[PDB]
Amino acid sequence: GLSIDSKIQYIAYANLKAAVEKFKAKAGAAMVVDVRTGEVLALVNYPTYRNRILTDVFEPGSIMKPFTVSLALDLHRVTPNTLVETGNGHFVLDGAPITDDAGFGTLTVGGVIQKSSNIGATKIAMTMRPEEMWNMYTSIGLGQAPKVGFPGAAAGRLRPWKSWRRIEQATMSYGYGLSVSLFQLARAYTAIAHDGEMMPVTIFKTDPNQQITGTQVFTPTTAREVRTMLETVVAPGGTSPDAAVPGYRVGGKSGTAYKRKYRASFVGMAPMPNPRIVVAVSVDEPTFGGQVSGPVFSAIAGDTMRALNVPPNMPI
Repeated sequence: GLSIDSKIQYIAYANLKAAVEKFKAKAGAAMVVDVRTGEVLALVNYPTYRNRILTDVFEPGSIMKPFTVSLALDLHRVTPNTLVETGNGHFVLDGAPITDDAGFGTLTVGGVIQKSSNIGATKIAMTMRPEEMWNMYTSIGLGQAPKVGFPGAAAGRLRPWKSWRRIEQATMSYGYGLSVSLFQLARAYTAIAHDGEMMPVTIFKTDPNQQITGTQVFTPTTAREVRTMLETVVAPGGTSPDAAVPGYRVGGKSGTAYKRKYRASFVGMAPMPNPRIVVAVSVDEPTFGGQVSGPVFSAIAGDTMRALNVPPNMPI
C-alpha cells in the first residue's frame, strides 16, 4: 500500500539516471510529492548503493530564499513591491562581505527572488528577529528528523536562535549556516504549493475519507504571492531558465552546496498557479548548478504532467 506510483517512479528514475550519466556525477536523488495529499509519488536514489534522500544533509543555499521572503511577507514587514536596494552587488554586514552574482540595483521583493540576490535576501532578513526566523524554519520541519518509517533519517542542523550572530542570520537567509536533507526541502516546498499549509509527507496511500491535518506555515495570500515570484525564476529575466517546462507554468529554485566538488539541487512545483506536484532533484558532484539540476526538474515535472493528463497551460 505504498503511495509510490510505478509510472512516476520510472519517470523520475529514467531522467535522473540520464542526468547522473550525462554529468558523470557521483550520485543523484529525485522525489515527487502530491501537493493535495502529501503522498510520495516517486522516491529515487541513483545509484542505489542508506536512503540518501533522507540521510544526506547539505547547506540548501538559494533554495531557502523563497522562505526568507515568505516569512517577511507573512509578518507584513514587506510587500511584493517593496523596494530593496542591492546596488552594485557588494554589501558589508558587521565587517563581512555579502555578494550578488551581478549588480542588480534596486529590486522589488519579487525581483529579489527573480535575481536570486543574496544581498536582497539579507536586507529582507534584517527586518525580522532570530526567534521569528527560527520558528519559521522549525514550522517547515528543519532541524527535525522526518518520521516516515525509514530508520536513521537525518534531522539536519539548525542552530538555536538565541545563539545567532547577525551575520549568521544573514547567511541563513540565503541558505548557508544550516543543513537540510532533500526530503526536508521537498516537504518544506509543499507549504508554498498548498496555500501555506505544509503537508505531512508519507510513502503510504492516504484515506480519501479521512482528514489530513497539515501545519499552517504561511497564509494563503503569502503562498500565492511567492508562487508568482517562483514563476519568474524560470522565465526570461530569472536565473534558472533551464528549469522551464515547455507548455506548463512552473516555478522553483536552484541551490548549490560546495564540499570543484559541489552538489546541484533544485526544488519546484507544477503547474502554476495551483500546483499538483512538488519535484525535488539533486545531482551530487557532477563533472553549472542550475544548468545541471534545472533540466532534471524540468524533465521530471513535464513528464509527470503529461502522464497525469494535466492540460498544458502555457503556449510554446
